[PDB]
Amino acid sequence: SMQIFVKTLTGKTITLEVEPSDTIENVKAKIQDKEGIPPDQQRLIFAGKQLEDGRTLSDYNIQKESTLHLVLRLRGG
Amino acid sequence: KIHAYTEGGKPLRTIYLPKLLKKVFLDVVKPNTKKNLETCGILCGKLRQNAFFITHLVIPLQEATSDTCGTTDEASLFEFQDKHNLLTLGWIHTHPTQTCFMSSVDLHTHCSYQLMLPEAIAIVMAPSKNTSGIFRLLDPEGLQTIVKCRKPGLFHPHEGKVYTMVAQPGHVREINSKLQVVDLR
Ligand SMILES: [Zn+2]
Ligand SMILES: [Zn+2]
Repeated sequence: SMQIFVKTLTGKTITLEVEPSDTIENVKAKIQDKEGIPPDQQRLIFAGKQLEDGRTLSDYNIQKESTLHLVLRLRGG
Repeated sequence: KIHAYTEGGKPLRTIYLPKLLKKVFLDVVKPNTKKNLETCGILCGKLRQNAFFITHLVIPLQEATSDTCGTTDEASLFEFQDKHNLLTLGWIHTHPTQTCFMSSVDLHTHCSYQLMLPEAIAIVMAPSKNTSGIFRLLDPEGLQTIVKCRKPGLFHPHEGKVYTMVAQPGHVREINSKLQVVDLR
């Protein structure tokens, strides 16, 4: 019921449809559905803070049109 | 002079890679390599006149084994890249004892970088074989296979061709440019 943006370190901006009650975990699942990135690779940063999976957008008072920042985990083998 | 395209016909912008980067990376991580520990770095840079320039090799806080390496503090990594306006253009890592190829872990990692930047490259160094390669997934077919892959196991194989070396010549051009190494460890 609201739109937020997810900005990458690659010059890409993702638009997501979310609700205040969505957990960060849910937001990551939505990013997976839309963009193909597994949730365990995603870290989401907002206003100098890394957001935690069990918290909701409402917990952080994240308003519509807000921009979250995505940094990927790196794993090599 | 060069127009590079993905397997699906999408134009790829040039990435200029300093010819010194591979050797410098091996020098910087050599103590890890000698202990039979993998190490990774991020290829960071800038977009200028529709081309990417790698300007910074960033060694993030990480943990490793003889078979894996991985970042541990991506929030600090973000903060560094954000402050200095550096794009993520790719990554590099060592195979201290293995041949040069993209492993299962490499493919699942790189897929996400390449989805976020069609030009993203993975550089793999195999110092015990004196070999190296610069890889990317087939786009769109390899990316689709990895996105849908639900095969369990850290080291599972894949069916079909999923990845390829970058072409010579192609969208990655090795040149005599400056390089800064940033060690955040
Ligand atoms: Zn590897
Ligand atoms: Zn797989």
